[PDB]
Amino acid sequence: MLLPKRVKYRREHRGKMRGRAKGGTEVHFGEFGIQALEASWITNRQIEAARIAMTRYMKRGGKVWIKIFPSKPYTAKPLEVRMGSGKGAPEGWVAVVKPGKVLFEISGVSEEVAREALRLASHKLPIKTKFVKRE
Amino acid sequence: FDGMFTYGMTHELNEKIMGGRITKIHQPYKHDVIFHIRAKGKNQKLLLSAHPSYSRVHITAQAYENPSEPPMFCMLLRKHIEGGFIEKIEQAGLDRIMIFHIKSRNEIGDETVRKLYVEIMGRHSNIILTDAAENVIIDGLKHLSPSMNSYRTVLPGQDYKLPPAQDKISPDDILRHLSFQEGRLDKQIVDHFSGVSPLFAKEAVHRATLPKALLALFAEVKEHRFIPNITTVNGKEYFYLLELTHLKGEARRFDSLSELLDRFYFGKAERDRVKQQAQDLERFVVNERKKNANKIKKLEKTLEYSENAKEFQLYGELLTANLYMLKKGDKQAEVINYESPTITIPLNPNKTPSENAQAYFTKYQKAKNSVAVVEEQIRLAQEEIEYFDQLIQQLSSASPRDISEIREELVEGKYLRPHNPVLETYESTSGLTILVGKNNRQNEYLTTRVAARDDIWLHTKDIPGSHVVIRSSEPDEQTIMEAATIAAYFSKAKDSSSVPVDYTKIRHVKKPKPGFVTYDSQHTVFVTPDADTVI
RNA sequence: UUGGCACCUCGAUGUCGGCUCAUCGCAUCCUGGGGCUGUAGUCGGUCCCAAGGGUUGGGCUGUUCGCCCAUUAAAGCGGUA
RNA sequence: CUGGGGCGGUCGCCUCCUAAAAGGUAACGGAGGCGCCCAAAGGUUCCCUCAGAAUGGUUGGAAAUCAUUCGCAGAGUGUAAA
RNA sequence: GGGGCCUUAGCUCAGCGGGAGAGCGCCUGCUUUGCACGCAGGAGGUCAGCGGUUCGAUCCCGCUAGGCUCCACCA
Repeated sequence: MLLPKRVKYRREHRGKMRGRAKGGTEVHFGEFGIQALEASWITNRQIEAARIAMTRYMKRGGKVWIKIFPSKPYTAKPLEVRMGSGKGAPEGWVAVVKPGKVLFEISGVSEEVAREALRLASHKLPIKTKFVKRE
Repeated sequence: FDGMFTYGMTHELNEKIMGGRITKIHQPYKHDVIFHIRAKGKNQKLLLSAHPSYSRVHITAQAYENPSEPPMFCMLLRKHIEGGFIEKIEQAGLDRIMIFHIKSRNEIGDETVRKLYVEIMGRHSNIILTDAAENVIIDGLKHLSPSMNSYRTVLPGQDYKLPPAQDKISPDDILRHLSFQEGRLDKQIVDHFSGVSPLFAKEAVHRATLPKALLALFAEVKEHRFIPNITTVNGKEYFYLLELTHLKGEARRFDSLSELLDRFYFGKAERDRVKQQAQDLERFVVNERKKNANKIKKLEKTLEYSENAKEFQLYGELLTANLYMLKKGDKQAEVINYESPTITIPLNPNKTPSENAQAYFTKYQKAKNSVAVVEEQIRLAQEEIEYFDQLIQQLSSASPRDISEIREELVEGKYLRPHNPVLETYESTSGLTILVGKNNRQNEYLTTRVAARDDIWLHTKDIPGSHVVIRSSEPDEQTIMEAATIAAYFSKAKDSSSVPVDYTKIRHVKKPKPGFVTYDSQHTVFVTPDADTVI
């Protein structure tokens, strides 16, 4: 469960997703990447689920260069409650996206292994993506 | 056990120490109270204890200690007792309550008098400041809340009580009321007199009618000469005030109780930790040795029964051979061992000749694997047995540093749990120096860390001992004979001469596993010995 | 179902459960017909096509639900204020 | 006041973000502060300038003080924020 | 229904990544005019389970499980 250990404000305004990825849209710390075609709000539990998936398919698989960090928190009020009475309480964390953004690079392991590992990684996920590699 | 010894002490210190304003009180050690008193108008020392082994009032040797952090116990002492005058040094009759009439021209000027009963009871004694006018405890040591059956309690609010004393005579005399044919008599001394311990009792039984000897040896106590000794008789160290009654051992004459118990016991006291450990480990190497010897003969006992493999294995081979005269639906067979017995086997109808042949091979390899597993288990077990015997081989020569060293060896064996301390050496009778491999690890340090290769080495040939080396000294006739001799009389076979130690170049000295080393390519030298040359 | 909004109804929309009458759906409870099986058979398990018909009687509790006894081939799950 | 009421919470003032680059803009939105303080913490004249880091070196010590170069600036600016 | 605490020795519990331990209790021998013992020890262990963590986990992470404990308005 990726975390920021320290925060300024426990809470935020929620945010939006328009446009496209500023940077990190291409594999250059690793060899064989995966990138977005969409965007959403994402959990460290999900990304580490993919981690364990790929690293068990590969069993130590190479090296990654993860591109992201779940900086954003989100709240979740208690249950069967009405509106108002102040903002809800912080619940977990969130990792945000823009399309064209790369999430995981890979290196040290064969391209075909990469393809299938990231297949099993991708099928976890709510989004549409594709494989990439370095220029 | 009772207070004739204690009352002699009481009188011989009452002669001395009366006339004392209590000056200082010192205790870091848990139950060793150091006092200074203005006794005989002198700043005069004293030691006290009620430790569950140690209790004595001791015009002592060099005192140990000054805490600068005394217990709140000692602060109650400095509160009530310090500045206290010794009116008198009295016995509560004869049982071991040594009364101390503590007057005090205290910080006021009032003459606050109290008792300080010390129930000197050896192991479980109790120094008790009993407020005399009220007979109330104001600070005590041993509890019995009365959470269970017995009688009295510490608490400094608890009113003081005397534990129930017993029908002691406090002295032919036996013939009037009793009989000395009552039975075994030392137990009955214990039952019946206040001149008691079971040992002091039986020694009195040997001091041999008898009650004249009793009251006249008390008259010797009244002479108050009693040249003390510690009779080391079979290690029993009877600290006994006239020279030994009986059992005829030693007599270590301490002219002073000052040195009698402290410098002896304190000399023992560290060693008494060493002997706690040594005797725990005595009982425990005894255990683990006999323990696993039992469990492994038990392994063998359970083992001998079943093989159930090659029977039906060879017949599975037979059916594989005669795999063209078979039905799946038979029990019996017809057989030749290429030998020709014609066994008619069981063959399990509704199951094929193949199926039952390879099932015979299955049970074959199965019993094979089970028994081979159990036999490598038992091989581990036998190497473990002689590993106990090897541990013991070294242990019979082990010193207390080797006790700790083998406690480390058994952390290594996983069996125990408690810095360069390699090994030691001795003066050979031939004016040389022989390195004494005194343990497994001490042998590693004396041979594998210290000694040189192609040297003269030696180990006790099947005797419980330690190893030795004339390291980088090619042991000649004299040197090799002297080294083999030191081994031959340092082993547990020290009575057996001709200890045939194999010596040669240490280059061939094997090493393995772990602790599995050997001295091979070596010619044996049979030796006997004396002892004191080693030093 | 538990819930959120406060949108019709406060110049009135009777609210639980039960009886009688029911009746629509079917992700089927039994019965029809299938394929898979780690389905020997017999019983089974899984999934599919299938709503034509059918899907008990009582003790406890106001109850519902649930429990219990004995059945049945089975004693379904929802809607309709 | 109240996303029915009730409990609870708040009720006035100030700083910020929400606030959509003039300004303004609500919610039982998000966050912090006040019911003061200095008679020198003022007015004026004159003066020089930091925060930390490195080096070195008593007690000095990781850390007092210290020279030492680095050093718009990391400190200070009575007080929250800006 | 939700929140908080907790599962380690037969009992009570600490330990809180690189060695599973204190005491109560059972067993072993010491010995004890308080029958009180104490002594030394010894055995006695799924650190509740699963998963991840790490080079390795009682310990770090998440989940589940339970046990406890606190709090849960009007039709």
